[PDB]
Amino acid sequence: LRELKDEGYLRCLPDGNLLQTKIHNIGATLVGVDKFGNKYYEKLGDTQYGRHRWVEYAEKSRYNASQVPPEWHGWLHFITDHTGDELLLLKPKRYGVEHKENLSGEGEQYIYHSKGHALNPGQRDWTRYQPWESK
Amino acid sequence: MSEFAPICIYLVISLLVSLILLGLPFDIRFYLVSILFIIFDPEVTFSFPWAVSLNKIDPFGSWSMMAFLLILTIGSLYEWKRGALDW
Amino acid sequence: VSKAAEFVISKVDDLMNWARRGSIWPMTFGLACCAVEMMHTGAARYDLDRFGIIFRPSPRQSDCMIVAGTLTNKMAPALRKVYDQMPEPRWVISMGSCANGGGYYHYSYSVVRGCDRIVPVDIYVPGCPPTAEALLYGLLQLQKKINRRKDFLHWWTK
Amino acid sequence: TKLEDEQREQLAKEISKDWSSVFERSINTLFLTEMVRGLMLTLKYFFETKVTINYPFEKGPLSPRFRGEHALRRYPTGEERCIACKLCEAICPAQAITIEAEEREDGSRRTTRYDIDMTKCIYCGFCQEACPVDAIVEGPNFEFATETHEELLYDKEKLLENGDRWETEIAENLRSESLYR
Amino acid sequence: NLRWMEAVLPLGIIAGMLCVMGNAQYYIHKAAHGRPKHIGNDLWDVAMERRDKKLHEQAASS
Amino acid sequence: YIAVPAEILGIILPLLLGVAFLVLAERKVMAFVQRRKGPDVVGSFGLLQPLADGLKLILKEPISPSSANFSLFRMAPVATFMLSLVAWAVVPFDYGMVLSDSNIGLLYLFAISSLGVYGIITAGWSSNSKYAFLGALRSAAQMVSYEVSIGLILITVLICVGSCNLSEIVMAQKQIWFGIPLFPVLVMFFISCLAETNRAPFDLPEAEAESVYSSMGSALFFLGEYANMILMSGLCTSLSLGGWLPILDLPIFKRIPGSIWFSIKVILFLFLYIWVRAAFPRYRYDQLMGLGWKVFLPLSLAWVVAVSGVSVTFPWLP
Amino acid sequence: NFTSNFGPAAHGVLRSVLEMNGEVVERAEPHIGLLHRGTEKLIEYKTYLQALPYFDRLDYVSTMAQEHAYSLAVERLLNCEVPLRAQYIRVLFCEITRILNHLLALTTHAMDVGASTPSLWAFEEREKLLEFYERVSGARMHASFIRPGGVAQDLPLGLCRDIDSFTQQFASRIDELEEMLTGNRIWKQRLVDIGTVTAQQAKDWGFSGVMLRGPGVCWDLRRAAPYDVYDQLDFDVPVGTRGDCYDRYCIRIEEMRQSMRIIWQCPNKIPSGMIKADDRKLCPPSRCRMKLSMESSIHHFELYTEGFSVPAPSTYTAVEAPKGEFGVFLVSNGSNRPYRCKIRAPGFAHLQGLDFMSKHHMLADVVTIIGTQDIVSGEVDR
Ligand code: SF4
Ligand code: SF4
Ligand code: SF4
Repeated sequence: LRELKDEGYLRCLPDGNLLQTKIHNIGATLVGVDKFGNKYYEKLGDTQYGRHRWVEYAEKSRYNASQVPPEWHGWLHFITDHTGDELLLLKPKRYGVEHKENLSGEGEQYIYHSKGHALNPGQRDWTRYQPWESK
Repeated sequence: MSEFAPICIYLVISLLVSLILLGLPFDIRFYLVSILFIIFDPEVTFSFPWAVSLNKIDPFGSWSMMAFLLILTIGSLYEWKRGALDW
Repeated sequence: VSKAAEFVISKVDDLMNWARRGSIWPMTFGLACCAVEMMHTGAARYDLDRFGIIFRPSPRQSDCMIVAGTLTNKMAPALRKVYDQMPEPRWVISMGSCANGGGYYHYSYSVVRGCDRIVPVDIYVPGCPPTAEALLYGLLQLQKKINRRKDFLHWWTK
Repeated sequence: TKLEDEQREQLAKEISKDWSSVFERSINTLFLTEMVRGLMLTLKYFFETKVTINYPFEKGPLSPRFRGEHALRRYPTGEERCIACKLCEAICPAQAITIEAEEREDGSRRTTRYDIDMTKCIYCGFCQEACPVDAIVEGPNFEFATETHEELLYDKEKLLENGDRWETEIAENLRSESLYR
Repeated sequence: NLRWMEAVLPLGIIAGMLCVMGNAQYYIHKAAHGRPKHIGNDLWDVAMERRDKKLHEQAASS
Repeated sequence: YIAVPAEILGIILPLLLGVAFLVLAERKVMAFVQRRKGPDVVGSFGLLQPLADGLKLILKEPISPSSANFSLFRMAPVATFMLSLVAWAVVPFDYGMVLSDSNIGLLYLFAISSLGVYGIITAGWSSNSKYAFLGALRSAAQMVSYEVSIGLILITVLICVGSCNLSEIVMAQKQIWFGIPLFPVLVMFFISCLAETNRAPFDLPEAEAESVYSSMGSALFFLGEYANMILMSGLCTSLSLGGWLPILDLPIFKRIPGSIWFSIKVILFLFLYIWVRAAFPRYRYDQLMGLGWKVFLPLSLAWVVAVSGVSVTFPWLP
Repeated sequence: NFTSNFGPAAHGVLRSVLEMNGEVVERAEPHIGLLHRGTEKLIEYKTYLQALPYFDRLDYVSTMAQEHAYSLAVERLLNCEVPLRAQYIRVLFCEITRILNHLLALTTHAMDVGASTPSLWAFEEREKLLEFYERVSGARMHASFIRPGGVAQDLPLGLCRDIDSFTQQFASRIDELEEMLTGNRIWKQRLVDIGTVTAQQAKDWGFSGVMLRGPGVCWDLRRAAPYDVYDQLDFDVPVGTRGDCYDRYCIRIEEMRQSMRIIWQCPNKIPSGMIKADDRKLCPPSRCRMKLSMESSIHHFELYTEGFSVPAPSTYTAVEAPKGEFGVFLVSNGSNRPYRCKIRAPGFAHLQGLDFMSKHHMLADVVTIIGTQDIVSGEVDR
């Protein structure tokens, strides 16, 4: 009881949204679970058109959008009703970068910079010539 | 009496709580409307005693009060046709 | 550090930040079409009041300023005078693509190349116009910024 | 204004034909029936369900023909697609692209610098139409709301290359638009 | 289907408060004099209260 | 000796809790009317929204005004606050569950309304700019006109029942609710209560002030306005709908504490306030004062005459 | 006479200055430069296919009638016919745009006057229509979808079914809104006889659209100069009897209903065929041809580098936008850049209107007049 109540249930009391999603869940079914741990549900039926596919982020305190991987992002925004597991069966090989949410606030190094910005360890130089540079 | 003592203690306590809440973060139209109010407000003042005692006065009371109302109503009619309450 | 007192300080900062993030009050600056989309954000679909957000018109009691649209050399002084008249804790959200970085008319006279030059923008947003989802996500990013705002600790160490 | 006096008379001489009409209109304007009708409609909508999409958990509907955070795809072999035609830069209506190329060592031509200062890049779409190899594309991602202008000045192709983190999703869209585009 | 109850609920709190508000003073007075308040005390009842209190104290002392 | 301050505290604090949750429920129910949810993030159901707004307005960096900076600017909001609360003094929540049985309660309520008018006018003029002063004059005129209408309505309900203290009135209603026979009188009294606090269709003074200043000062002012709102609702249900009396008089209703009935009636009237707010456009100022001085004064006076007449011909008058 | 200022809902950025007398607006005058960009200068230092988004940006409520007008101007100057399916879908979306603009203007007017629930219901409907946009092509607003010679991409499948569903539910929604406002004594007494305009001074001050059609004179470009398929699309064209706010409002609702009639007449006649051209010298070739044939690549390259060249003459082209006669004046010469493209948005006429027709009223009536004029400073200033 108290285990899951602390895991992903009692946070709703001061979080609000989680309560609405728990209600949508008691109405819901299950359609997917993604490596970031998060659960995608679909309460298809007489509900509505805008709200019958949604996601519980499985990060109860600091849940933020863009945590969804691309495949489930598609399936969630209704662009294509192909499930995340199918698009991940596709999943281009020979390259690729794992997902990473839009940090943009957790220090510049988790954040990033151009090739001329002083905080970037690169710090290129733009001259389009060379000096004479005697020994 | 002995009820306006609770009233005034309420007054001072409300003063205290309001000060506490305060300290935590640390033309002719208007004139004629006012005159018409000063004239119709004693109307309510006089209607108050007339209201409570319409059982120890027979239709004589009702008729005297209606005559008063009629005089002030002709006053209101003269007010209206002059358009002073037009805005 | 009196580890107990540091824990009490952390909790006080948590409470303060939670209040300031859950009662945020913006202030619209509806220059151009983004205002429309901003209204769509404040509309029924992606409701804003649900996040405790009320478009207070008078700039003497607002918290954020949402520059939604396109600045103009004629309009910069008015925007700066409005920004100055706000209380201390302030934030600025640059909606649209010309309120931040000039955008399209960037290459034209009589346009300020981005409201960053006049007020110190806090979080911008991308868009042309930003989808109401994008604006709401911007405001949630502002919540995530104001959430790492340990302030009482700074005063206890200053 | 003499006619208005004449018009106001006929307009009163017309609706006040019989006694039933005047009585009906009078208690109509005196018992606020239109007020009551409006109130009842409002109360119905109150009892009815809502829309309130509840954003951070169930986002809104989109379409594969969407425009958003740009990306540079690459072939299945890992080989880059862009070939430095300069067509995207030429058709840019906002001139929000800078591109500078050079012959590589192995022989093929590629881009030494490619950047799109995202702000100045209004999201119009012409990019994904000028490209003869589908190099640049607009993936359906609109959540990128950084807190410093420099980010929205997407870097010299590097972050643009990282658009390949959507390479699956984007791919889907392209398939569904190969038919009619 | 009880979506409307989300709106009355805040309003409902008011009800509580008001009730509580009233009850508070009531019970306070009930402990400050030994019996609930009396609405409309004419002079007769005040004289009777004084006389009853004095008589009962005389009986208790004796 | 010490019981009285305890009662006063128990009257004051719950009123502030209730008025905070009043503005919260206001936003919520107007939202539900407009096909949307209200504040639903901070609390479990948005319940922690007013607390959060209060904490924000507390931690907000204050700004002291520059206009008669003492004893005339930092006093008038406190004046209107004190007036609203001291009105809240004499209201019956149950049999004997009052604070003071002031035997002339009605005159008391009427006087306190007029003193609230004083509060708003001095708070308006205490500022520097003059457009706020014109707005203050406008609001004063509106308030006082609809006060004279409220006065005549009070005279009607008083004619129907001899005494003045409110408990006697609610007994008179314990026979049969005065809202039933004098339904148009109730409608007029409710419209006058709407115009008295400038809430639903009569807002052009405030709308113009918003079209053309201390944080805690504005908070105190809005608090006074909404508290006066709850007060008007309360006396409306205390002298035109029964006042802690069960309906249909069946001994299953008599298990409800009575105090619950009063809360249910006042919450219903609050909901009606908020409902009629979000359904109608606003009057102008001209038409506002015109209706005040042309439509409600004559109707109220005629109603006084008519009820006195009907209740003086038959032996129905106590 | 006081000298009051007015710098305010979010009904645009505008600076009214008012010589006042008591509660009478003896003389109102707007300052308008407060949102300027140099759209004409930019267009010139720009092109045709590159300058289409500018027209998309002008009058940012009705976001497609502008591109429709610019495309008509270029075609007229260029002699480039357009296929029937292109014409039909183009009219379909022009009418959807008219409905969009009418919802926004009407219910923002209702908010200025004081109502709010009509605003929110209309904004839900606007969400539906913007979803139609972003499904067909591009973002919600600012869909650069009407190029010279037809459209950019064909429309998807099922869009017509969704159009029909929206048509039915939207007839019902207009009925609800009209029941909510038309007849409410507050609204009637707040709107009627506020801002009368005799047809003489209407034609003098050069009004257009609903404004010109408010008081009497019955003249809209769809019936007078029927640029596009509009003939086969018979409709009604309502006309007001006494030009004022209430009659302009009723005109707006009847225009909504007529636009619904048109939006249904199209998906019953839409002639499934080609779109946008038959010459890969004014319209670029599609992807399969561009990547398989040879001359298709040459033409795509030249057409996305230098665009098409239009000949020497200069023209004027007008379109019945939701506001009024949106005009475009092209002075193109030879080369591919439009020499001196001049805009004629109805904002100028409507603001000078405000000036003269806002006399002897009160400030609430000034707000009402702005509402009924349905101004967009974007297009009034550009
Ligand atoms: S794309 Fe930018 S400049 Fe254009 S209307 Fe939008 S916010 Fe304004
Ligand atoms: S058109 Fe395509 S490959 Fe060619 S230069 Fe541009 S993105 Fe690069
Ligand atoms: S999307 Fe348009 S504005 Fe952005 S660079 Fe590409 S072609 Fe230009």
